[PDB]
Amino acid sequence: TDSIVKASNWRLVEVGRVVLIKKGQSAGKLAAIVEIIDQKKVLIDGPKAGVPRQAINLGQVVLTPLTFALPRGARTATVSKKWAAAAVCEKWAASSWAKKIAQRERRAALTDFERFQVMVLRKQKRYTVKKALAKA
Amino acid sequence: AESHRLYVKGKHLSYQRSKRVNNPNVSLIKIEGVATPQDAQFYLGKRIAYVYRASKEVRGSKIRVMWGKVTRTHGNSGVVRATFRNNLPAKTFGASVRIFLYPSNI
Amino acid sequence: VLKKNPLKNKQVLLRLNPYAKVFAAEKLGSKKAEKTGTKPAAVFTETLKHD
Amino acid sequence: VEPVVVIDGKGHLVGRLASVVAKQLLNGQKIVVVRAEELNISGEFFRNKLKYHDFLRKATAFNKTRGPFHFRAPSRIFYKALRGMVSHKTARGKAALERLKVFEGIPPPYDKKKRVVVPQALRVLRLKPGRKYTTLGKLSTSVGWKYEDVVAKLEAKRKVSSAEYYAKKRAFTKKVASANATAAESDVAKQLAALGY
Amino acid sequence: DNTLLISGPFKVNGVPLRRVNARYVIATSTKVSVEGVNVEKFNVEYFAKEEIKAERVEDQKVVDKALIAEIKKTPLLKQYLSASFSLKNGDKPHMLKF
Amino acid sequence: MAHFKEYQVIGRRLPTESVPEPKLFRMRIFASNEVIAKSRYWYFLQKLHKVKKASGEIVSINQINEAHPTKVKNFGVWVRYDSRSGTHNMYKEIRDVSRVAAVETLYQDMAARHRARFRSIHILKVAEIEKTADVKRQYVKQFLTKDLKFPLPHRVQKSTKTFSYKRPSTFY
RNA sequence: GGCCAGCAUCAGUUUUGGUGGCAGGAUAAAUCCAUAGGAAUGUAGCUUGCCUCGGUAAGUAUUAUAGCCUGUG
RNA sequence: AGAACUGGCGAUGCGGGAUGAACCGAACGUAGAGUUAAGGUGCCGGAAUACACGCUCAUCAGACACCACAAAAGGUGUUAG
RNA sequence: UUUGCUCCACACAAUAUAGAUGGAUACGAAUAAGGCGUCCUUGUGGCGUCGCUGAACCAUAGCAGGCUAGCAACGGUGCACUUGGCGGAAAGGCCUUGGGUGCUUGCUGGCGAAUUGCAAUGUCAUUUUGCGUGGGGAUAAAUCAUUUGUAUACGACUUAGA
Repeated sequence: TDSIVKASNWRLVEVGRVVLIKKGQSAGKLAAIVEIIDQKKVLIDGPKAGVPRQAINLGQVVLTPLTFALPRGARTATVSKKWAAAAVCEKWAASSWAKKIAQRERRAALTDFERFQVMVLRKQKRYTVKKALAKA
Repeated sequence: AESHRLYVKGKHLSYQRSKRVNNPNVSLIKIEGVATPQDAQFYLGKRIAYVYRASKEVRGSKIRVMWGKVTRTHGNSGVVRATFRNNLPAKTFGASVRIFLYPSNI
Repeated sequence: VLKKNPLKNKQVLLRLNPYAKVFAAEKLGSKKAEKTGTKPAAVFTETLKHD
Repeated sequence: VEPVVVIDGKGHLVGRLASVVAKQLLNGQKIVVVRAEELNISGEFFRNKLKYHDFLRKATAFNKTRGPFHFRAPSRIFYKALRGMVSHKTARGKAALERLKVFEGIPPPYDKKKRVVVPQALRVLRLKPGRKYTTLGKLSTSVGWKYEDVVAKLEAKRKVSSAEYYAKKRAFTKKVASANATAAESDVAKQLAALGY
Repeated sequence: DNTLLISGPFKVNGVPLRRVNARYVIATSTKVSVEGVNVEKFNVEYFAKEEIKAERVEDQKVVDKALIAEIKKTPLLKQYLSASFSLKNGDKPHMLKF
Repeated sequence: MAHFKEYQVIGRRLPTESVPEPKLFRMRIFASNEVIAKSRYWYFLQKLHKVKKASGEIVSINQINEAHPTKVKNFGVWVRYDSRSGTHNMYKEIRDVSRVAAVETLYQDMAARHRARFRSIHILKVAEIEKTADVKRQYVKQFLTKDLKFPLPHRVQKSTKTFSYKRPSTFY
């Protein structure tokens, strides 16, 4: 007989856990937790993204589901080496989170001419969808 | 097309006022979509027009227009200060108002 | 009949203080200093980082 | 942004939602509040029952019929909190109150329309996990509201009808996504993806 | 006279050679090479009040041919120039790139 | 009183004819600016030596920066405070990244848990804890465990709109 | 030639941004690089004892198939 | 009730303390613009349902000087020492 | 009480406004958890995927949007009808059948715009009432007075009388 209990997976605050800065000067760059100061402050390092090593509050960052093996208290040179070895910036770009993020600056960078072209293209696509939907 | 709007909709909140004293010469306008004073900096100097309906036929139309302009920001939530050629009747607290894109700086 | 403030009106800034034109020539406010670099003694560094 | 905004009162705080609505009403936005019987109040049930009893005993001595009226319905209890947040004795404050409609449950046509919530007023987003809260429907019944079972019977019937509507909508949405997925791999699909669409 | 000389072209959207103020104009990012046009003939005294005068009609036809030749180079520009600009629901001009 | 900085201040006890070249006392002062740092320096010499601002001068004031501003340490701090009844001595340990930041949170913690204002707190000593298991407070011991992972089983993310079209989810 | 406005170039007062060149501190401190020493919330290895051919468990071992700290430059 | 020094009210509006002759700010020709004082920025109400560290759950919580009251003594309530 | 009363299509007028100017776009429930897809022994199931805001989605090109020529599709959409069903909490709305007709920017064209002269909301709502054309329908009561006393200071109340 089964003894099923739901797991309810959570993003743990841990050494090696990759963060995403949402408030501050970075505002969208990737960093990794190096050492845990207390329940609300952590030490992060974003050397590939350009984030200086600093003590940040947990309310200014959002944890990502990416995790890589990083020693506790590893310096900037050590963090940057394990970051490229695990290819953190490649796994992040393949996630739907970054593809949803990268989509929204692309729409914000649309010119007035490009906004007209999107209108035309969506009208051609809507013709094919309506034809396919009305025959099934 | 379906929409011919070249303006942004605003709302007349109240006059510039203290707790118990108001100044009708300056009106507070809330522009939709704006929530920061930095975004409100774009709308500085833009022309404001209040469209209302009258009863007596004036010039072949029952619509009279009161013009104004955005002078400065107000607060931290994107509210802007406005001074019109003639002060708003103070019965339009919450009435829709039109902010145009000219004079444009883009 | 009207006071024109210097530091924003250059014509008044040239009426008073005729050296202001010379001040803009060598620019007189971004002058690079001579590169020193003699180092403080050990007793200053030990005192600064003392417990 | 909308002609009429319909707010679902379930899971909200009576005070933090009223202050949000009172500001929207003064700005000229029509507000309709549904399901006022599922509003939440911070503090245990015995706290709020004692507070209402303190309010209940406040009445004019020489004529009880002209004193403070202690309304028992959940819609009017939320209205009383909202009424004191608006200068209702002026012409401007009276016009703001005619832009507001509060109901128990979800009434007709506002049942066929979209309902929204106020993020800064949800009980789950403001209260610490462990704090005790009271339901407005249960509190109203304990002070003299006699329509809790009628609303609960009508609400249960409404959810059955709305579940059948969602099954048709969910099945139609899956058919739409199949045609939109077939719309991919084409020239117009790849050009749209280059422009962020 | 601190104003701008503009053209639709008249064949595309019906805006002839006209004079407008620079403060009532939003400049976009789309660029068309104007280095094939004889604009130097037109001046402030050209637009003198003194129906539509006949001579200015052929000046409109001699200028638009030098633009529609390059309009056809970039795709969908001719249809773009014949469509009116408007603000939709949710559009925020303080972040709209023009 | 603000975002602190660490200063070193040297007084001199201005020379008389009888006694030239005095002893040049030195202290480390936590303050926001140099004006308060010099004021706090004279306040403590008036509690230790027969000297005041009129009888002495400030030889030098230098700002002390952290040697390793980006390495998490454990700080053992001794304080003496004035309460509503009397004077008491405390020892507390704060896990932070610098001496200045650890002092800043202590003033917040002292005011929160004991209602002690800045004027009623004396910083006796801020010392580093070199070794593990020399930390005596349990709320610092928790973060020194091996392979420490902790979740946040609630997510109140802030919103910017008065109305949202979906119910929020606190998954994390 | 009134009255009411628009734009441009100015003056006075002021508000809000972008950006450049320099001067100071321990001639920032760090990071970084080099070197020496050291420790465990002890890495690989070794060894021991349980075990669904391997995963753990405590001893050894100061950089190795992880790293860190301190001093100096 | 009776003195000492000074500042005020009386003779004084204005902004603030919901409200008040004395308190805080600041004293007043008629206007415009800009900046602040004291006090405030959930709504009434103009202004951040700002940020940061903690403390508190009260079957009569608490919420701001003058100010419109509370004590001795107690609590394996909880926090820090 | 001098062809009055009411309803629908429309025409001319006035009156009125707390404020239309792309679209109020419908599961429920949990939050120390769920949505969706799929499989399965249909479960408090397995697996996959998603969130981190609506910054979305649908709609949106033409004289405020003309005149016409085709191509490719058998769709999209508006309107007047029509078929059937559901909805009583304030239903007064929703879904759907059949054809008719108009438009289509899904694609390729041909003409028309100007002089409103450098900006002046540039009129585009529905609200009631009035008044005339003409397409249907309907053919009463109450009060005073008189009377009654289950009522009553007076009004009121309760009754009666072709």
